Amino acid sequence: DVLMTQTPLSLPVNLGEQASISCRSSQSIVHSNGHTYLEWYLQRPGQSPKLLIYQVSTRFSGVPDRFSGSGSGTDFTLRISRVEAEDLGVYYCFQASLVPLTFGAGTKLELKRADAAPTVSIFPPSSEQLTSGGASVVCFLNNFYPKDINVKWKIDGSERQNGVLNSWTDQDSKDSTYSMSSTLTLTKDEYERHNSYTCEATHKTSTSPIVKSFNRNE
Amino acid sequence: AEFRHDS
Amino acid sequence: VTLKESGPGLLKPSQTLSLTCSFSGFSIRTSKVGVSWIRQPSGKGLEWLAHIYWDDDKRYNPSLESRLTISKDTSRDMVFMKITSVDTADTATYYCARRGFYGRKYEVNHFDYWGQGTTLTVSSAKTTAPSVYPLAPTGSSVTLGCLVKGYFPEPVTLTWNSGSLSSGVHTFPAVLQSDLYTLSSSVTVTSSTWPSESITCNVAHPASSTKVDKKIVPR
Repeated sequence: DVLMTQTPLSLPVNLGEQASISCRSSQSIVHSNGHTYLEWYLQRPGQSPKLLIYQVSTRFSGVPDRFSGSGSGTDFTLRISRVEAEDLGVYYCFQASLVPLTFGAGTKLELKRADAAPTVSIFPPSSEQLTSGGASVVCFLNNFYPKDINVKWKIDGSERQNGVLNSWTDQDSKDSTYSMSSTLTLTKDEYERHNSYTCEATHKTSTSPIVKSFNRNE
Repeated sequence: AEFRHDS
Repeated sequence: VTLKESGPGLLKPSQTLSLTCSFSGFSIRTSKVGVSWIRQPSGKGLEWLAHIYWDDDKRYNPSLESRLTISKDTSRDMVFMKITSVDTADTATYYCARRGFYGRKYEVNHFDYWGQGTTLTVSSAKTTAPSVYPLAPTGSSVTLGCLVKGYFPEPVTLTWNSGSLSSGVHTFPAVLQSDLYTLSSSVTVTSSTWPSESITCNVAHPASSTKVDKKIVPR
């Protein structure tokens, strides 16, 4: 199958700056008929995908000339000369020469801002939850940038990878930051067997991980 | 296998 | 030119998905455009599934092909998709996309129009009310939260102090795990605000007609 590798997968930009997305196919996508069915699609936040460029470099009707596609064979580039707010979203390259037709993974063109450390908060199980036989521990990691972050749970010093539920907000429409919520769910019986509970965040804004912990018995 | 494209 | 997808919204694992795409503004018969189905699974990008040509020739993505059947009805101006034996991973937005072309240049074709899509969630769950739990914690601010656990289907609505507390709130997208949704929300206020003033999570789950107001109270 034709693997379509986009680089980068995340592309923060300031409005008014140029942007470039590379798309590499794993084999030639020149069709026997002579055309190269390389298409670029844009999916704006909360919208359906839309056609930007087809046959490598032909703009679809209504697509402005700040968009330009180039390349050949396996090697393709989308350039945007002066990024506007309407340009933000997820860009996919797409080959329609060989079956299965395949998309790249998507490149998220987003509004850039300065780095920001997460503010981290940890929450023991509520009394109400415990009385029902459950025990969830919640950790909020709020107002950080960039989006890349690693959250690790430990119970009595040992990492827990299972029973975790994570969710991320969309980029804030005002301050451009991200937030994350992570929930570790145990039984009440398990919760009552252990002492220390730790949420540990690794982010580029701290030279050491940001650690929040509590002891069940405090 | 190639995708069909008509002419 | 408009495209409109229809589908069931929710299905249980092992059921068959039947999708329809209906076209306006032009004729499938006259135009001879090809039509594909593409999907976007939860938290992933786009995946092409199937394509049908004007003469009912068909192509499929081998990764799913054994489960897929695409068809068309030119008299009705509609294209259909069946996906058998649905499971959790079929939870996705399903797009109809027209492979239109420039003029009478059939070979210069591309996905020129896409529908709004139809969302499917696959789960064994019957309608289930959430449990709503208050998350209570020295410094200048305090962060509180609300955990809304084990509900079906979407949506829930969550507000803080009946909508009056909006600054410093982050309400996180729901996540489906083991057939039920969980959602959560944090709110940050000055330490002089709480616990001296009440802060309450207001949660409604219309499908179960549940409405809960959970005050966040110190431990």
